[PDB]
Amino acid sequence: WNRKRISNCVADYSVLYNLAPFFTFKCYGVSPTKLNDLCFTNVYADSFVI
Amino acid sequence: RGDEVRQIAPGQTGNIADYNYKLPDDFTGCVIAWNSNKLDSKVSGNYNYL
Amino acid sequence: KHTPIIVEPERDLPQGFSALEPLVDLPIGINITRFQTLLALH
Repeated sequence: WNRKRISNCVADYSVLYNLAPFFTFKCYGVSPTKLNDLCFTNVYADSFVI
Repeated sequence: RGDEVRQIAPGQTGNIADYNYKLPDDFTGCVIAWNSNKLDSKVSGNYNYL
Repeated sequence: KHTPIIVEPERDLPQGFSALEPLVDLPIGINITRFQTLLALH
């Protein structure tokens, strides 16, 4: 487990969308393209191999 | 490029849609796409598409 | 919640009413099933 409490950031999902290697992308609860219009109290990021 | 042909759809938002070509909200019609390496790929790379 | 209490009977709670307020939230996110107190010893 490598959960990261990301803080002191701007959620610049534009450059994340510009990121090339990451291919598959989906969201649940919100539309996939709405990430750029969201604010978060805390950011919980997890990385795994599936 | 292939991985973002999913981007071009009504109501969707993306770089190509934001800056190049996007469908109207009330659009009706059809979309077709297919592979083109046999006719457009080039050794050492092409440069006619910008 | 914190309070000073003085009462004559012992081994019984002081009847009445109280309240609590939010203090701390933590993102730890772990399956916890047990706990134990921590005392100072000498």
